[PDB]
This record gives sequence, structure tokens and C-alpha cells, in this order.
Amino acid sequence: SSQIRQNYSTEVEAAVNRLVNLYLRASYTYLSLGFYFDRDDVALEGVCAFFRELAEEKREGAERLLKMQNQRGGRALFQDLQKPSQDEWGTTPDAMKAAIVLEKSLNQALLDLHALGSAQADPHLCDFLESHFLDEEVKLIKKMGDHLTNIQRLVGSQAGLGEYLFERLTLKH
Amino acid sequence: SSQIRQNYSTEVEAAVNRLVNLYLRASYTYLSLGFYFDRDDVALEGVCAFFRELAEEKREGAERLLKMQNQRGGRALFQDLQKPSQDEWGTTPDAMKAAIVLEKSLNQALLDLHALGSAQADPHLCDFLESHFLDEEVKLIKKMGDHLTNIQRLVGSQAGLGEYLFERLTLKH
Amino acid sequence: SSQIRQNYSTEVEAAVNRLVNLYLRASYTYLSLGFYFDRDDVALEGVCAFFRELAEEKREGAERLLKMQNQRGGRALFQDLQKPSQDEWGTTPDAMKAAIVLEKSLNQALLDLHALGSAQADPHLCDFLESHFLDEEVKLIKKMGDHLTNIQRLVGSQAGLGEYLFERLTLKH
Amino acid sequence: SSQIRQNYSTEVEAAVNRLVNLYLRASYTYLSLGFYFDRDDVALEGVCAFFRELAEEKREGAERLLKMQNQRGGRALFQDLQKPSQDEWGTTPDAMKAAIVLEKSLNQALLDLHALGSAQADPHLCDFLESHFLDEEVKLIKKMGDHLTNIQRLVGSQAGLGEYLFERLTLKH
Ligand SMILES: [Pd+2]
Ligand SMILES: [Pd+2]
Ligand SMILES: [Pd+2]
Ligand SMILES: [Pd+2]
Repeated sequence: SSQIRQNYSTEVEAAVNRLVNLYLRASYTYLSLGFYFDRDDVALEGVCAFFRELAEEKREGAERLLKMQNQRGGRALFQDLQKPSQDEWGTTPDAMKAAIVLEKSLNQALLDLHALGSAQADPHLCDFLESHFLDEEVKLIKKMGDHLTNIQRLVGSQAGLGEYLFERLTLKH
Repeated sequence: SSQIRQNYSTEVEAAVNRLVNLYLRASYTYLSLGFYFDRDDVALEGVCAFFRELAEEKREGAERLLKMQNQRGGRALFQDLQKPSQDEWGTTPDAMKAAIVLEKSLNQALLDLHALGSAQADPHLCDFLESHFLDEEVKLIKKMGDHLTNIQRLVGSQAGLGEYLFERLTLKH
Repeated sequence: SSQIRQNYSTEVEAAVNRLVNLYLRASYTYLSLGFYFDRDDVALEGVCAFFRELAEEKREGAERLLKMQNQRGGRALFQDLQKPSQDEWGTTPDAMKAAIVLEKSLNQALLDLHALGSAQADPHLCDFLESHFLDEEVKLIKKMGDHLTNIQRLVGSQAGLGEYLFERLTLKH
Repeated sequence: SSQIRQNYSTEVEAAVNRLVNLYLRASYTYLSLGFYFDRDDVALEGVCAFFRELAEEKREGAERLLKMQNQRGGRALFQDLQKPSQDEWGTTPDAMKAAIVLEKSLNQALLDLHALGSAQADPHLCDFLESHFLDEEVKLIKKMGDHLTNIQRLVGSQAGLGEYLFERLTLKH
């Protein structure tokens, strides 16, 4: 039961639960991406760290959604988390491309939920999504696009050398 | 080309470019206002500093817009910047009135863009505009209105004395 | 009016106003160069920062000229600012070449004004120009020439790799 | 005798001695202006301090000239110092006007000496004059013009009140 729920539709409640699943799926995907780059036959630690950081960011996003669900008086419902789409992630550009596709899918899910919020006249939801999610997605996708452009520029010259240089000079910290 | 653009209409992209032009025009206008008050035959340094600060604020606004344009995958297009509407700006109340007219025009441009964002279901744009621009405009216009009221109150008593006192006791820092 | 003007010709006054326009035009050009390198499909942040810094330097130069105009009792007159000569700036060497052409044009304008100062026996003007402008131009043009030589050396080997390495190892800070 | 003199004309040597006399005369004038404003029937201490500071600046200028005379191997020759042109200096605008006339006369003397330096191909002299004298004069005359404009603006409203306010709010430190 709840004694606090106000202006919070069942449609939004369900969409928030689905979004939590998407964010946790994304986190899982990034966990797989990170460890792939830590394989001794891949060995690009800056790339491992980049994706591991994203895994943490996506988990944090799911937790923020869940906190908000409870703040509004909605009820968390969890579903199975599907395994990531690949077991091996190819080259650095392959991985960065996959990451952009993933982020665009999350961004579209956020946009869809914001639209539902608007249709349901739920300004708390719509603002929650922008502050913690929509601006972060735009910034993140720009960073990934910039990364992809740099790695593409590098591997068009020399693939092995380019991947090493990108990891050493852009990613490693 | 872009590999990041998502939910960013050509209409909004063009409107953002036009807004950059308006902000740069405003910056240019404030540069002219500031130096007019630094003329040896005007010599009101607090007024010079007030308008110079605004010139910097408007330039910063244009830069923020341009950064956002690139974040969204839009493409900056610059146009000629028209010279300010006057070469000489009259009395302090004349100048403050001109400044209010200018800010109201920027504010209306922001409102128009927010409306376009709403019509295009672009919540990232609409929120970007409020956070960095719409609240700043409201605060700035209130300050200018307060200034205009004070200078009008002063120059209704004694024009020369009133302009000096306003610059010394309200503006100078 | 002015009560301070002394040994300040109308010819120099007009030339200073034209120089302000040239410096503001240059600033605008550098703003465009900087944001071009921040495009997600270009993504060379060290180059973005290099040109943005120059945009600020040129704006500062215009402001110094304007302050001097008022110090001498001349009157600032502003004209339209033409848009930069290109919308897209090509490769890093293309951009650095454009920048050198631009600086050489400013340098020539400064030399022309110094010559006018000499012809008008205006030592305050001639010294003002050397201290704040002429030595800065020489230093800046040497830096740009050095940059161009380095990027040319790099892209003659491998274009993509060379542009990345230059941005990472010379420009980025 | 001298064992160091090189490229230092007798014409420049004599002109430097005359300039020392002019600077000392100016210092004396400012001493008189300062004490006039300290009269119990005038009693404008910010004005006293303003002119006393100028008296010190002009004395310092004479000393710099004398040091340079000896550096070049010229020989200091002192003449009688004429008393200031007035015993009483009238109102604050009267005094500021007198001060501007005085500074313009020094500035013209500096310009005349720079021209002589140029005619004698004496670059050390010409540069000495710009660095320590010509830029200082331009700055000082702009400040005085700004002051005169402010006091005129004030006394056009109310003479007694305006003079008090200027001394309290612009000059006093
Ligand atoms: Pd909303
Ligand atoms: Pd909105
Ligand atoms: Pd010269
Ligand atoms: Pd010279």
C-alpha cells in the first residue's frame, strides 16, 4: 500500500520499472565490455576502465530511478536481466560503436518516458528525468562520438598502433 | 557529418544559430554602451563597468549555445554581426532603457525557442534554455528595472547630481 | 566633445576604429575555428582550445584599442562585423595556415598604423602599438609557424595519426 | 668633463635642462594648489591630497630627467623657478581646468623633445621619454578630463553640494 501517492500514473510506474531493467541491462553490458578489454589477448586497460566506469554509472542510474519510484509511492518490480548481446566485442571502434547504439537506446527510452510524463501532466517525473538522465546522456553521447571519431582517425592510419595510442593518450588515467 | 544526433530538429538547429547571432549582437551593443560611458565627456565608470560585464555575459551565453549545438550534433553557422543601433547612448536612463529593450528582445527569442522545443518534443533543449538563460534573463531584467527606477527617481530631482550619485552609490564597485 | 585631445589626428582616430573592427573580425574567426574543432566528427579538443584562446586574445586587443581611443580623446565608432571567411575549416594544417594568413593581415594593419603614427609625429600611438601588439604578433606568428611545421611533418607521414599526435602532444593542456 | 657621452647632442642636453625646470615649476604649482584646498575657508581635503600627489609626481619626473642627463654624460643646469601663476585657485572646476592646461603644456614639451630626439637620431632619449613620461601624461590627462566632467556635471546642479560630493565620493581616500 501507499499513503503518499499523488499524480503518479500506473503507466509511468510501469515505464519506470522497465527503465530500471534497461539501465541494469546496460550496466551488465558495460561490465562485459570492460572485462573483454582486460583479456590478456586484448590488454587495453584504459578501455577496460572506461567501460567499467560506465557500468557503475548505469547501475547508479537504476538506483536513482528506484529511489524515485519509492518517493512517488510506486512499487519496484524487477524482471530477468538479459545477458549482453555479444560475448566478444571486437576492436575498440567496434566497442565504441556498440556503446553509442546502447546509449542512444537509453536516451530514446528516457525521451519516451518524458513524453508519457507530459501526456500524464506529471512535471515531477519530467524534471527528474532531465536533471539526472537527459543532460547526462547528451554529454555522454558527445564524448563517445568524439572518442569514435578519434579512434577511427587513428585506425585508418595504422590499426594496431592507432588502438594503442588511443588507449594511452586519450583514455588511460 | 554526425554520429550522435538524436531528437534534434533542423528547425531547432537553425533557431539556435540565430540565437547565437542575437547574443553576439547584444554583446557588441554592450561593448559600445560601456565605452561610451568611458568617454572623457561622459566619465561614469560604474556605468562603463556595468555594461562591460553584460558584454561578457552575452558572449558567454553565445558560447554556451555553441557548445550545446555541438553536443547535440548540430552545426554552427555564423552570420554577419550588425553594428549596434546607436553610436552615442545619451543619458544613463536612456542607456538603461535601451538595455531593457535589448534584454526583452533576447528573452522573447528564448521564449520562442522554448516554444519550438515544446512543439518538437525536445526536452533537452527546453531545459537547457531555462537553466542557463531564462532564469538569468528574469533576474537581469528585474535588476535593470530596479536601476531604471532609481535613476529616474534621481534625475527627476537633479539630472547631473542624480547621474553622479547613482554611479557612485549603486553601480561603482 | 573632448577637453583632453592633444596631438591625435583624425586619420589616426579613424585607423584605430578600423583596427578595432579587424581585431573583432579576427576574434569572430577564431570563435568559428574553435567550435569547428569541437564538432563530434572532428573532435580535436587541443585545437578547439588553441583557437578559443586566440579568440579571447583578439577580443582583448580590440578592448585595449578602444581604451586607448578614449584615453586620447578619440571617439569609438563601430561597424558591422563580417562573418568568417569559411564555415568549415578543413584539416589542422588548413586551419593553421588560415590562422597565419589572418595574423599576417593584422600585423600588416598594425605596421600601417605605426607608419601613419610616424607620419603624424604621434609617439604615444607608435609606442602603444609596439608594446601591446607588435611584439605579441611576432611571438604569435612564430608559434603558429612552428605549429604548422610540426603538423606538416606529421601529416606527411600519416594524416590521421599525425593530426591526433599533434593535438595530444603539442596542443592539449 | 665626461668620458661616456655618445650620440647626445648639445640641443637635447639643453632641452632636458629646460624640461627639468618645467617639471619643477609644475611641482611648485601643485604644491600651491594643494595648500589652497587645505585653507580653513576652502577645506576640501580630497582635493588637497590630489594636488599634493601630483606635486610629488612632478618632482619625481624632474629627478628622473636629471638621472638620465647624468647617465648620458650631459650636465645639469638649474635656473630660477618662477612662482605659480595664481595665489588663489578658485573653485574645484577652476583648479582642475588649470591642472589640465598645465599638463597639456608639459605634454607638449615632451612631444617637442621627442621630435628633437627624432631629428637628432637619438633613440635612447625618445624611448626614455615615452616610457616614463608620455604614457603617464596621457593617462593623467584622461583622469583629469574625467574629473572635470564629473565636477562640471555636479556643479551645474548645485555648486556647494556638488563640490562637497565630488571631494567625498571621487577624491577622498
Ligand atoms: Pd514537463
Ligand atoms: Pd519542456
Ligand atoms: Pd615612433
Ligand atoms: Pd624614436
